[PDB]
This record gives sequence, structure tokens and C-alpha cells, in this order.
Amino acid sequence: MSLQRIVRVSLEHPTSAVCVAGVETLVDIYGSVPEGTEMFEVYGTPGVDIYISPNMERGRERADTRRWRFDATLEIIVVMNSPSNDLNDSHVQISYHSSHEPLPLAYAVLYLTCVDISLDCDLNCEDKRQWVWGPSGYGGILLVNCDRDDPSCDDNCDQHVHCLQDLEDMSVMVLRTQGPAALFDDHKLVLHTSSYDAKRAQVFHICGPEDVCEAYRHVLGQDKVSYEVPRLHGDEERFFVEGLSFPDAGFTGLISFHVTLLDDSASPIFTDTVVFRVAPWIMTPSTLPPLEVYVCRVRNNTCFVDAVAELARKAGCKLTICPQRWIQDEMELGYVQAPHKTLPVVFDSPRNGELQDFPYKRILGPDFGYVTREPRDSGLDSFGNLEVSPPVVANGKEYPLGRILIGGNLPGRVTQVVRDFLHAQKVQPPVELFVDWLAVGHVDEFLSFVPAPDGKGFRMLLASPGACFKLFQEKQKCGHGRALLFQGVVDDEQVKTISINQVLSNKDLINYNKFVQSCIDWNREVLKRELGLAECDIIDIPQLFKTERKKATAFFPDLVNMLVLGKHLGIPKPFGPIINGCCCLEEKVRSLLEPLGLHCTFIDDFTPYHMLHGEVHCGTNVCRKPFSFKWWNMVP
Amino acid sequence: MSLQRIVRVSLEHPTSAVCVAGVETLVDIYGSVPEGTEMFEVYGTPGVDIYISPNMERGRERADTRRWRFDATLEIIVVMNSPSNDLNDSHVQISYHSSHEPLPLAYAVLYLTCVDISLDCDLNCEDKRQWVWGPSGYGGILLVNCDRDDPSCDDNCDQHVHCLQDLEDMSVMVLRTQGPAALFDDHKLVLHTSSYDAKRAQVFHICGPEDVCEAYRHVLGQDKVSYEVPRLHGDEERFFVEGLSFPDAGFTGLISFHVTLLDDSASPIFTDTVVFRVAPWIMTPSTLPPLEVYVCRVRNNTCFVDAVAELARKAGCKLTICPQRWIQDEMELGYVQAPHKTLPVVFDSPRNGELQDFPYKRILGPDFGYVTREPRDSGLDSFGNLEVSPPVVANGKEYPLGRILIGGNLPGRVTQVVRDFLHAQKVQPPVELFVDWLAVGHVDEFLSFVPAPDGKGFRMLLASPGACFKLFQEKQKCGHGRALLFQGVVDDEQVKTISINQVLSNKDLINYNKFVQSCIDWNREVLKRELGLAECDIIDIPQLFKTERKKATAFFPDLVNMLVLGKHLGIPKPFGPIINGCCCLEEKVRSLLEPLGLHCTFIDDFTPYHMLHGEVHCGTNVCRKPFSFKWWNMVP
Ligand SMILES: [Ca+2]
Ligand SMILES: [Ca+2]
Ligand SMILES: [Ca+2]
Ligand SMILES: [Ca+2]
Ligand SMILES: [Ca+2]
Ligand SMILES: [Ca+2]
Ligand SMILES: [Ca+2]
Ligand SMILES: [Ca+2]
Ligand SMILES: [Ca+2]
Ligand SMILES: [Ca+2]
Ligand SMILES: [Cl-]
Ligand SMILES: [Cl-]
Ligand SMILES: [Cl-]
Ligand SMILES: [Cl-]
Repeated sequence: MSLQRIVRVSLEHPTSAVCVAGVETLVDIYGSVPEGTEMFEVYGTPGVDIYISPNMERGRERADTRRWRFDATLEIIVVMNSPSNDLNDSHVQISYHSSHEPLPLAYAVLYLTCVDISLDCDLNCEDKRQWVWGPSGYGGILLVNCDRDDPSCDDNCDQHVHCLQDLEDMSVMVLRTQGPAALFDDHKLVLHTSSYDAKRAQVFHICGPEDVCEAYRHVLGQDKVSYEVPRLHGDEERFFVEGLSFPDAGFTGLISFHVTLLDDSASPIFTDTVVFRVAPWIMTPSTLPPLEVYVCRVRNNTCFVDAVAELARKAGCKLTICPQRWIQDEMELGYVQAPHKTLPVVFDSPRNGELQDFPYKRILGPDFGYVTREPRDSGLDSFGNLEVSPPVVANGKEYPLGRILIGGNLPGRVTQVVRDFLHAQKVQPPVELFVDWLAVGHVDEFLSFVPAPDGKGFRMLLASPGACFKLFQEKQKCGHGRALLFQGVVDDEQVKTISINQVLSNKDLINYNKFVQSCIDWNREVLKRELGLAECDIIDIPQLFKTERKKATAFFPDLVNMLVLGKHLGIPKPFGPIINGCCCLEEKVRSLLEPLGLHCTFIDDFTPYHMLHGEVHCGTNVCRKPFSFKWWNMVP
Repeated sequence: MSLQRIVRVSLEHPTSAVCVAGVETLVDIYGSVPEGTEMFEVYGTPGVDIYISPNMERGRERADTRRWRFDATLEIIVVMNSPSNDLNDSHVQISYHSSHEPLPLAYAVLYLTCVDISLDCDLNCEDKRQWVWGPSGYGGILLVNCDRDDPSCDDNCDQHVHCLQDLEDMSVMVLRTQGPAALFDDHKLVLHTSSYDAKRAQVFHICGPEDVCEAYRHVLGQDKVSYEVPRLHGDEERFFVEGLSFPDAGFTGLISFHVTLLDDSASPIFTDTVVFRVAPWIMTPSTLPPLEVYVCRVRNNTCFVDAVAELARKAGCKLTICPQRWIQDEMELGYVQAPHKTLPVVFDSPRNGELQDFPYKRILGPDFGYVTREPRDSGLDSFGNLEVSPPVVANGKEYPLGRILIGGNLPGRVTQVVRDFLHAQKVQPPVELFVDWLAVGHVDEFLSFVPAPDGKGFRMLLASPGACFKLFQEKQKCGHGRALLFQGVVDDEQVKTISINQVLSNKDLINYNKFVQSCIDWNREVLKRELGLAECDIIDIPQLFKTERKKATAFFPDLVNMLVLGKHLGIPKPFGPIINGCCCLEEKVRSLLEPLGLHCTFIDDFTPYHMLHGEVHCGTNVCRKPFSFKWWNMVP
């Protein structure tokens, strides 16, 4: 199962073969044996393993212990597992014998120069030059290095390495080249890679160990496809490779680096390869523990920021604030994982105009990569539309990193470049949904995942006008139809206070909400099929819908469109019907959520938001702790 | 495992749902049930199947036979397996009951309009909307239709169908649309496909059955991505799809066609898809039975044509002749297979200048497709360099259609476009070899497969200078060293007659042939690894090599470079050393080949060929009978 070479010898003059450690070499001859050959012996220098074997069977046997009956169907294998100290310091001698004369008929001498050449980066073990998925898989992982680790950088753009810890983001690659030095006066050692892969990653050799930035010499890049390793350190050269791109429509995600020994007296005689896989971008669903909460602070945002602050302080989350409102629409905080340094990465939306500067200015710290996709020939659904489900099992397949959720229309959608990127990540197969019926059309407007210690660890919450129908009808059956919805609130336009009886007896509103629930039910069945969830995991949240056109906006603050930080969720305060001094919508929300251990804090956001068609989740972003499940053993 | 719909009803007014035959429909309600509901009954029109089932378990049970205790966790499924004869001719009625009053509390009525819509082409059986490989696989096959079946055509270029049997090359696609006619006054039926797939195939509707060419109306093409089926024939519309491209670097080979029912009062409510796979181009190795032999006839080709004729008449082969010599370098005759019409297809080389006109002029008959690949920014190895091995097993994988064999260099080759095409065929994974050492550098110069009823059904024959060393040395050991090689031949340049002693005692020639055999041995080991052959299947043919530069040409006529037609092979007549009135090279060739049942006829081609660096296989092409193994159950 190794490399096979055939080196033929002649009875007239000896040969001077060069072999690689561990590799087998078949030994045969040019021309015929002596005229009366009946037997033969073979001998080898210490450190030279010689085996005899028939060409039919594959059992090997030591060959330097007897006189073998001659047979053209036998073959001799020479292996040197250790490199030579000097040129041709070992040799093989084949003597041909006959029972007639006592002396050998002829000799065949082959001197050997053994060289130990090997290229290895990180053979993930827990094995050819192939990358395979699964728990029984192997292969090296290469990151994309999309951050700014050096204080001077304002990391993929430089052809130099001017940071002392940016190297932590790269992948090592060691080339051992043991053997006689004079051999390298006759033979070349060449590292190389295909030009396509050369445009996707860069390699740096080392010329002074671990201390000098200028010592990390760039050897492979955009135009540099090959390089001659001078063996500056001796018998081992160290390289650092950094990726330049993420898996995309045209890039499968694998890059090959080869080393080759050439005989320029040129003919190559050995080549070794190493295959890296570019680690993909992984999204974090709301079920994971949060790390940093992001929220804006605008000219009239007074208590929304205070509520987000005082409510994220319960889960121990950060509070980075932007001076310029939809901080969940501009960015999605995922990550890219490596066996050495897994770093979070922001994906910046092409929906620009308000926070278009925030990611490239105040989000890529030392360990914070940045990636973005802008189409050539516009986004209307963008990163409110981009969510991710928890790990699921459906259609027989298992999705241990969950699945991506994006919106669109069936007969015609989010831009094709973002779709191609998400589908090319290959680790969270997206599910395109029906969202075109909403005004802005974001997935998080009707769907939200919440952690709950029962059933599957989580509950999928869907907005349902039928749930609000039932709640308002049961309250009519109690007599509270005269309770008013928009009663307690700082008049933002003197919004007229409607009552339960007025809502239930408005034929147009009820029929439109029936249509809305039909849309959400189509999405519900698609979610149950593509995520493998049952009704035990699906909870309907009461929500009615307004409209000023053929598309749908929220009537009262959207209850699913909340901020989920582990055990604590910030929900927009539903300025619904007060029945006993407490909002009955809040009571229903509590009866549905608090039995799951969660704590519901409702935020007044009627004046800052919900009048510009947004809720707390639309104005609050969050990055989360990566999955415990590692992405390489995923078997797509 | 089918499509799931949820249609909600109201106790105030009935609903008018439209359903698809076979599809299940969950029935729920907007709002709550009557205030004192304890039980319920459900009833359905004949032909309406109603089942009750808990939302936890998946056992279904008929629901219209008892009064069920009310439970919100129960669900009712409605299925109509047969289309309706008139709008809303069937209905479901849900009555809500209490033990207090004897009459029903409330009713919920849902009228149903059932439509039977299905798109099917050829579900290969021996099952979703996916194409899977293997004996247990399914899916439709679409050809590329690269021939000229109509007498007027001079078939992928026309947007019309002006042939009566060109339709045999296309694939059928039937759309059944049973149901009430008035429904189609309210609903649209739309066939469609993605624009990428639209550029790869065309679809024609039928407006008059089986007789009129203008009736095969073009409905889907380069710009036409969607079409409205008018139901011109009633409850079933017939379409004919023809492919426009072969699998390539950017084309995986799958095209999807969808049908959709729209409600323009528009909202789609059902979509059905059909996935075709474009059949690839398959090569035929020399082991298969031949059909047609091609050979040129040039201004001084007198007996080579006669020998090819009189030697192909033994296997019952055709004899198409071109008036303009390398007919095996310009074209490769493969085929494309379909469950209805498998047609042979020529692949035209970009090595042009002598026979550049032959394929597009005198090779694409009625059933003979044409495909070609020309690079933007030149071929020096071309279709002498392109061969194919018999079915093999190696690296665990099984290659039942053999593997493709092309030449090149390791450290840098055949053009990248041809490589991408061959690799994208996906059915015969190519093996790139070392051929750069030869003058012209074609695979067939040193390698040829021959049928032999033993071992594996075939023998791989490799040119070997060591075999010629052994033969000439054993003849020296007999005393025939004074036998002359180029003795019997019509002087083409008064080529000097060399003898065995002169050859064996020429140090430069022997060393160069040793180097040549080392190259061929590298290729031999790569072939044994990538094809899984042993020495029992490998036969070495004696062949020496000349040179006028650093590259290698043949010394005497190349013995492997022969024409293999099943049981009969035409070999270039080796004008080698005559020892007993018979060429000893011919005697060795016979001793190696004739024990395999084959019959060896040696052709004098020294004056026509072998002086312009070519042999019989280089001047004779042949197409062969396709494999008995069908390509779809290949599991790549
Ligand atoms: Ca850097
Ligand atoms: Ca960095
Ligand atoms: Ca870093
Ligand atoms: Ca932006
Ligand atoms: Ca998001
Ligand atoms: Ca046609
Ligand atoms: Ca045709
Ligand atoms: Ca035809
Ligand atoms: Ca051509
Ligand atoms: Ca060929
Ligand atoms: Cl000898
Ligand atoms: Cl409900
Ligand atoms: Cl009621
Ligand atoms: Cl040999």
C-alpha cells in the first residue's frame, strides 16, 4: 500500500540508485541472467532490508539467508527504513550460481543513497493524502485569518507577517529531509501547489526560529506557486500556511501542498503531498450560552438600552453599544473552528445605510474575523432573515450543528451570493422558508428557538394568530372584552386604544390574521419536516398582525421577536389587554414560558421600536459559545 | 413521508379548500371550540378518507365511526385519493358536542376540490425527486442529441423539431392534471425550471399527437424558463426534453423541471419536480468487439489500406476510408447511453490540420453524435494519448467501465479543457501517466490492452527494451548475431541494415533503452496500482527505441501500437532479425500472443508509416459495441 519503484541492474556495471526511507524497491535486471543460471544469492549492507516474494502471493520473506532456486516469477524488495550517512554507503549484491562451477557466474551491484523526506502538518488522530469526514476521519484544518491581530494592521492582505501572535491563526507544516548533505548538491527540494490553490492560501518559510517577523519569509502566495527550500535549519524546515478564502461556490475547500525531490543531472523521483481543509463558518442558534450582547443607543433611546443592560447582567453578558437601531440586521456573529485556535467571525450584511461601518470599525478585534459578501447586480431581507436551528435529526440525516434558516419565496428571495456562501459551508444545510408575506420579511419575526430542559432541550416558538383568537375569545367568555390594549403607553402618535370586543368583531382584521396563520402554518409544516420536531417542541405565541398594504406588520409588539440569552429572555412588553391589573398577554406568555425554567422580563419598547417595525431581537445582536461538537466529524 | 398541509376551519363560515390527490391535510380551527365542548364527531363525503391520530404517535385510525372525547392533542387527517368531478362536490363536517344538551354545539364545514396533478418522466425501476447511483437507484436519463437525424439538418442548434425520428433521442415527460375543468378557470398550471438548467436543455410541448413536426411546440429553452400548459389534450400533457450539454466542470449533470398550481384570486399551493441526469460520454477499450474500422488512403498508401481491409474482414468490421494518415489521433469513438436509444458519439480532437474536417463532415450520421472541446489559450498529445482500460478493481473501488488513460508530466500535459471533460464524465476516473519522455508522447505507443480468455479476460501489453535485450542476447547465445534487422524492405531512404551484434555492442543505444524501460516501468507500477493488475496479466513486448533529441522514437516498428479487433489484431510487421527465414521478433510475438487464441497478422507499413513516427494503431481508429454493464448503477 506504499509507493512502488522498480530499479533494474546490469551484470556489466553497477547502478547508483537513490531511495526514500520506508519505500519498497523492486530489483530486476536489464537483459538476461548468465547462460547456465540455476540458483542465486542476494546480500545487503547492514540497514538494508531484502525480502523475496512470489509475484502471485503477497507474503514477504527474508532473502539473504539461503541459495534460492532461480525463478523469473520471484521478486526481491529492498527497503531502507533509515537514511544514509554518506552517499552510497550501502549496497545490494546479487550473485548468480550454477551447480556446475563452484564460483558465482556473475554479480549485479546496486549502491543505494537513502533519503528520508516527509511533509506533515497535523494528521488529526482520534491514512493517505485525502480528507475524510466522520469520527474516523483525518486531515489538517486551515483557517482564513480574517481578523486584525497586530496593533499596526488596519491579516489576509499583507504578504508579510508583522505580528508575533498572528502566527497562532496559521497552520504549521514540517518538512523533514534527513540524509547525506552532498545529495542536495545534486538534487533539488521543491515545495509547490496548484495555481488555483495558490490563490486561496499563503505559505511562509522560517529563517530564524520563533523570534523575528522578517524571518517568516513568504514562499507561496498569489503568483508564487513553487519554492526551493534551502534547508536553512537542517533536516527540517518549518512553514506556516494561512488561508485566504472561505468555502464558496467554486471552491470545494481543499488545498494541496506538495514536496518533490528532483535529479537535475531534471527528473523527479519522489513527491509527497499534504491536504488542508478550509474550516467553514458556523452559526450559533439562540439555544447556546451568550457571550457579548450588542445594542444601539440613539438620540431618543433612553430606557431600551437600560433594559438591555440590566437584563443582560443576569446572564453575565457584555454590553458593546453603537452610537449610530437594527444591530441584529447588519451582522451575524458566527465562528470558524480549528484544533488550535477557534475564533469568532462576524458576517457583515449587504443591507447598508445605518450601521454599515460598525463591523469593519469596532467589531474585528485581535481574535475576531471579518467576512462579507456583496453582490454585483439588492438586499431587502438581511440577517434578520438569517437564523439557525439547534441540532436536529431529519430525513434520516443528522444535523449536529443545526440547520440554517433563511427566507424567500417559492415561485420567486435573499441574494444568490449569500445563499451560495451558506450552502457552500456544507455543515448546516439551509432550509429556505416562506417569509415573503411579511412587510420586512425576516425569519425572526415569527420564529424563535428557546432553551428548555425537556423533550429535545429546546422549544420552537411560532407566532400564531389563532392562539390570540383563543385567548381573546376565552377572555370574552369571562367578560373582559372591554379591556383595552394600548392603554398604558407614552403616546408616540396618540395611538388609538382598541379593546378585545373591537378586535374580535372586526371582520377584515380577523380574516387577515387567519391568512397570516395559514402562512405561518405552511412554514410550520416545512419546519417540522426539515427539522424533525413534533408538537411537543412547538409552542404557539399569541400575535395579531396589522397591515397597510398587501403585506403584514405586527399589531402589538412581536412576542417571538425576543432576545434569548440562555436562561434569560428579553421580550417586547406586550401592551395588551389589562384584565386584573396585569397584561393578559404577559400572563399567557408566562404560563407558556416560565414552566420551562426561563425568566420573562418584558421591555417597554413601544416608543423607541415597534413603531418603526422592529422588536428587541431586531435591535439586539449576540454572539454565543461555539458548539461542543467539533465540525470535522460531521459526515455531510 | 408525503407533503403536509394544514387547513383551518371556522365555526362561523365554511371553508373552500383545494387539495391534491394522495396528499394529507391536517384539519384544525381558527379560535377556540364552543365553551362547553366535551366530545366531537367528524363526517366526510364518500371518497373522502378521514383519520384520527394523536400528535405523539403515528398510528392512524378512521375517525367517522364514533363520538371522540375532545382532546387538543388529537388531529384529523383528510385525504382524497381520487379527483373531484365538480367543484366542492365533497366536504368534511366537524360537530362539537356536550353531554348537557342533546344537539351539536357547533359545526365546522370545509368543502373540498380535489385535483390530481403529477409530473413523471421515467422513474427507472429494477423514491423522491432525487437521482441516486447504484443498482437500487432511480432517475431519468437525458441525452445530448449531438447528431444529425434529419436529412435537412447540416440537432441541438434548432429551436424547432424538423425530424420525425429525432424525437427518439429525446426524453418524454407526462403531466397528468385530472380534476374539474372550472378549477383551471381560477388556477394556473405552470411548468418551469431554473435559468442555469434552462441553458442546458430544451422542452417541447405537444399540440397534435405523433404526426406533425410543428405540433411539437417549443416551450422551454435558452430564455424560456416558464410556460403555461393550456391542457390542449386534456388531463394529460406530453413534453419532449432534449439535452444541450454534456457534464462539464461547472455542470454536475442534473436538471430539474417543476410543475406548479397557482391560485390567482397569486399563491401557489402545490409544486412537483422531476430530475434528469445527463448521460455521460463512455469510452470503449480495445477488449470490446469492434463495429467499424476507419483508415486513411493517401497518395502513396497502396497495401496498408489493403491489409487493413483484408484483416478487418476477419472480424466482420466496416471500412470507411478518408481521402486525406493519423485517423486514430483526430477522433475517439465513444458513446452515450440511454434506456431508450444509446447512440455512439465521436469526440473530436483539437489536434487539427490533416483530418480536421473528417468528423463534422463524414462521421455524424443519423445515430452518431458529435462533441468537441477547443481551448481558448495547444494540443501536442491528442487522442493517441487518450485510451481506456477494461473493467478493473483497485483501491477498494470497482471500475466496471474501466478507467481512462491519458499522458502528461508530473512536475509539468494534455490541455485542461479535455481533462475537465473527462474527469466530469465521472464514470471512468482517469489515470494521468508519464508519457513526456516519448517524441510524440501518446499512451498507445507503449501500452495496449488485448482480450485473452484467462486470468482477467485481458492482458496489458507494455513495450519493454529489456525483453528485446533478452531476446537478442539469447539469439547471440545461439550464434545468430550476424542476422540483420532492416533486411527485407522497400528502401524508403536506403535505411542501413543493422545486426544483432551491432545493436548489443552499441553502448549509447543500450543505455538509452535502459532509461526508456525505466520510464515504462514507472508507468507499469502506476498502472498496476491504479488498475489492480498483477504480472499474470502484464506481458512485455520486445521493443527498442531510437532518438535524435532528448526524446525517444521507435527503433523498429512498434509492436504494441497495433489494431485490436476482438479475436484479431493487426500488428506492424517487425522488420527484425531473420534467423531461420522467419523474423525472430515475429516468432517471439507469436509465442507471447497466439497462446491466447488470438491470430497475429503482421502488416508491412515501413514505407507508408513508421518513417513518419506512427504505426497501424496510429493510422486506424475503431468504434466498439457498448458495455453490457449500464452506466447508471455505477456508485461513483
Ligand atoms: Ca499577517
Ligand atoms: Ca490574525
Ligand atoms: Ca489570532
Ligand atoms: Ca455592510
Ligand atoms: Ca440573525
Ligand atoms: Ca431537432
Ligand atoms: Ca437527433
Ligand atoms: Ca436519433
Ligand atoms: Ca478538430
Ligand atoms: Ca485513442
Ligand atoms: Cl549474458
Ligand atoms: Cl393554535
Ligand atoms: Cl366560541
Ligand atoms: Cl523484462
